[PDB]
Amino acid sequence: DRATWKSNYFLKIIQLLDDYPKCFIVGADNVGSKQMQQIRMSLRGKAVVLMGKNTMMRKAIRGHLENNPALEKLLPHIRGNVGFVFTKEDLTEIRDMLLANKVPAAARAGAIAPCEVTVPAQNTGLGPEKTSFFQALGITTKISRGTIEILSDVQLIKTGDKVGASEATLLNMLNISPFSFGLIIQQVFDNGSIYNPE
Amino acid sequence: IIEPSLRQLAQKYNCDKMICRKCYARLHPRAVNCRKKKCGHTNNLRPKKKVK
Amino acid sequence: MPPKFDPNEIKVVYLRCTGGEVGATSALAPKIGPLGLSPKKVGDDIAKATGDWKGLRITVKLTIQNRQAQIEVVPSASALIIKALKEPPRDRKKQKNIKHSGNITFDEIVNIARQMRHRSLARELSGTIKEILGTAQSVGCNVDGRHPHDIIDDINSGAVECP
Amino acid sequence: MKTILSNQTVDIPENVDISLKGRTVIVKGPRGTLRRDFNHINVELSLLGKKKKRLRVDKWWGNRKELATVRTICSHVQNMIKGVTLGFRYKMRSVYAHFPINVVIQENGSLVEIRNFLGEKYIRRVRMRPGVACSVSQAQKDELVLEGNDIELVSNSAALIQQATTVKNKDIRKFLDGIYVSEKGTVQQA
RNA sequence: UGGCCAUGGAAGUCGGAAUCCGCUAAGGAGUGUGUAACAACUCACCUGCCGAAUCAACUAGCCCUGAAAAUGGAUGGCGCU
Ligand SMILES: [Mg+2]
Ligand SMILES: [Zn+2]
Repeated sequence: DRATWKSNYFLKIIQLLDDYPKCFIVGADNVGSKQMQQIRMSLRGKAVVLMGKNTMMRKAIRGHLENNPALEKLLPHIRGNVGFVFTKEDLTEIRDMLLANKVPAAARAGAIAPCEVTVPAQNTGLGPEKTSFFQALGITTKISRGTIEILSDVQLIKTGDKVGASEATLLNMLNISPFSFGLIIQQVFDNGSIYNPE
Repeated sequence: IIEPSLRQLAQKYNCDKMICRKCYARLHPRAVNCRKKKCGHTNNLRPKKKVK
Repeated sequence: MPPKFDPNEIKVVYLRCTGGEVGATSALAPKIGPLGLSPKKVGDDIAKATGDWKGLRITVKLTIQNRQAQIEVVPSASALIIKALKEPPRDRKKQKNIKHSGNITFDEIVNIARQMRHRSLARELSGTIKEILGTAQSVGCNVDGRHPHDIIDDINSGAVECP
Repeated sequence: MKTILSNQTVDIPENVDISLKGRTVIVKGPRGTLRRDFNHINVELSLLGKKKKRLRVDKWWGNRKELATVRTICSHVQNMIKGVTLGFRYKMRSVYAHFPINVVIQENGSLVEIRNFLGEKYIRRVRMRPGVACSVSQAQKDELVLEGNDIELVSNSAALIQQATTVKNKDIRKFLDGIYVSEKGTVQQA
């Protein structure tokens, strides 16, 4: 194990490179197995998704094989948490399909905020429970007959702001999930030419 | 009653510990061996039992 | 169903499993049953009627409540349908030694099993599904007097017929 | 066995100036001096570089437990440098399920009375190690701030109030009370 | 995939016969926590950072634990690193 498998992994990546002349480098990021399965089910017919390591630092060996240049441009961009998407359809269409899929995934306590997150005026869906968790920071909440109702549309977290722990937990209890993303596109490979999501 | 993050901070100091099976020494939770020369750095350790 | 007692439509589903016969120990209704207008003894009788004459060696019970009328169905599990297609039927009370005979062939019968799978598996068609259901069998032991393991590798059938 | 030589370097920053009378480092900068003696560690505290940029610590013919000191001297000088530049700031939050541990500093930082711990009539007076200065913080309700240059003295003084507030003859898993160190940061970050 | 035996409940988890395939980058028909039972949590394969050795299982030397007695006490004594 892990000598024959390592050789089998080299055979997987080279065959995918030989089959498809176009690859889409996608950042994995905070991602679930459930997400990856959903993406597999959506992109089943056309594309083939892969997730690699520093044996993707091995496109060099494909470029060595009595043929290819152009794969030399792709070596610096295999950094961070990276996985590939091999495919033959198109480039701008596939970019739109990747952007369109995505997933919610609830608040990460500590990380940055991508958009201006809000709390709409609505009931929590509980009995006479702790209103003190909501009112600790600066939110107007009443016990309007049993249910804890928020009485105003207020912005908690703004763009480029750090998400606190107590406010993250309250958003998770409310089922408000603007944070996270799913997966991001950093760079592209299209028959030799490189693009930067443009 | 008591703020949760504040609680877990005081747990860290009181309850997130290893205990020696020979000498009952209270030890840091990463511990593989005991401190105590009295029990010869036993290595028979157990976790401190959590309050239910 | 939220505030007091109201059916706006009620096509409510919940998943019970196991149900060869009535069952003395039951555990069918309560919790989910009575609140929602489905009773207990009548619901058990309806559950017996659907899961009667096959399967009597364990079954699955999705219960779609139409206000007061439950629609029990038998959604297929792989090992259940293998045990249904065994050497039937010595149902209950000897029995006893035990339910693991497991020499009942099924070559082209499992083709129907891979077809009846609710898509699932993230497959590249039956070629891989044949390998899965040929090993799901804890009891059966594959064709005539074969093993499961590595005979699966050399399949020469039903690649294009199962879609 | 006897390792023919070991060493390390401690890159002092251009703000600080360190000086060594033999084996007795004295480190001075923004906040103040911090002397420390190592007569008891047995090493060659060379100091090299124009602009006096790095402190080197050889250790010749060391065995395993003698070579264990090399890094700990190097590290102690690192803290000494940090103390001089940034200065240490230990923060400790009070915790209770009832009796809200009433703290009050006294002379300057020196004294720390710790009243009403667990509903006890005994008022704990806790002095601070010379240099360290306690202060009751704002922007956080039940929380102290110990600041000072010499880390050793700070963390000791933190412990002093941590063990002061201890529970005897009770289930300490149940009774989680006292003033515990929450955070070991600096007076200024840069 | 409420897999099978076990219904008293074990859908990975009081126990035991089993014990493979898919997706696979890859996850045991499951190390535990805990559950009536789940859930929820926790325990490979791979990356990001950092920057050369790292780690396991035995084995035998000194040292230490194991190592409790009654008048005050005996490597002969003083002492000795
Ligand atoms: Mg008591
Ligand atoms: Zn011990």
